[PDB]
Amino acid sequence: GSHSEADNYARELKREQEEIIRVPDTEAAEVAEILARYGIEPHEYGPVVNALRKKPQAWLDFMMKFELGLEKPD
Amino acid sequence: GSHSEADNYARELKREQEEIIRVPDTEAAEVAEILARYGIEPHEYGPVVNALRKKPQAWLDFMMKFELGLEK
Ligand SMILES: [Fe+2]
Ligand SMILES: [Fe+2]
Ligand SMILES: [Zn+2]
Ligand SMILES: [Zn+2]
Ligand SMILES: [Zn+2]
Ligand SMILES: [Zn+2]
Ligand SMILES: [Zn+2]
Ligand SMILES: [Zn+2]
Ligand SMILES: [Zn+2]
Repeated sequence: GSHSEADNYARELKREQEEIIRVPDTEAAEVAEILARYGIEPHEYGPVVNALRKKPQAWLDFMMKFELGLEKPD
Repeated sequence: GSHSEADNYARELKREQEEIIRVPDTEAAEVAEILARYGIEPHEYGPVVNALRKKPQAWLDFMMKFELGLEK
């Protein structure tokens, strides 16, 4: 009918947290790749990546926005 | 008549570029506040903000994607 199953946001959010847990080193590389697109260098974004890694909740929301182009609702 | 998807981006690109030229420091603050949203501390996001300022087109692209949600 009209849809009420856990939306693309709920699903992607599930996916993205499991990746962060299982292959953090791959998701770190994803952040480097995103920031490098804007001419930023490792010495500049190295500390940003390393900060996000220490903060699983922050990291999840960052990946939702910068990788998947999805905002946290409200 | 027509309202091109190209035209709206060029409209939005013009406006944003004019900001960057007239009020760069205000535009820099926009980046800092988006990064700081995700618990990245000034000592960590500062050089990224400083890196975008030195690459104006990258800076512009970064606003266009992450402030306005648009792509090329
Ligand atoms: Fe990711
Ligand atoms: Fe802006
Ligand atoms: Zn239906
Ligand atoms: Zn349907
Ligand atoms: Zn993923
Ligand atoms: Zn991934
Ligand atoms: Zn018309
Ligand atoms: Zn019209
Ligand atoms: Zn602005």
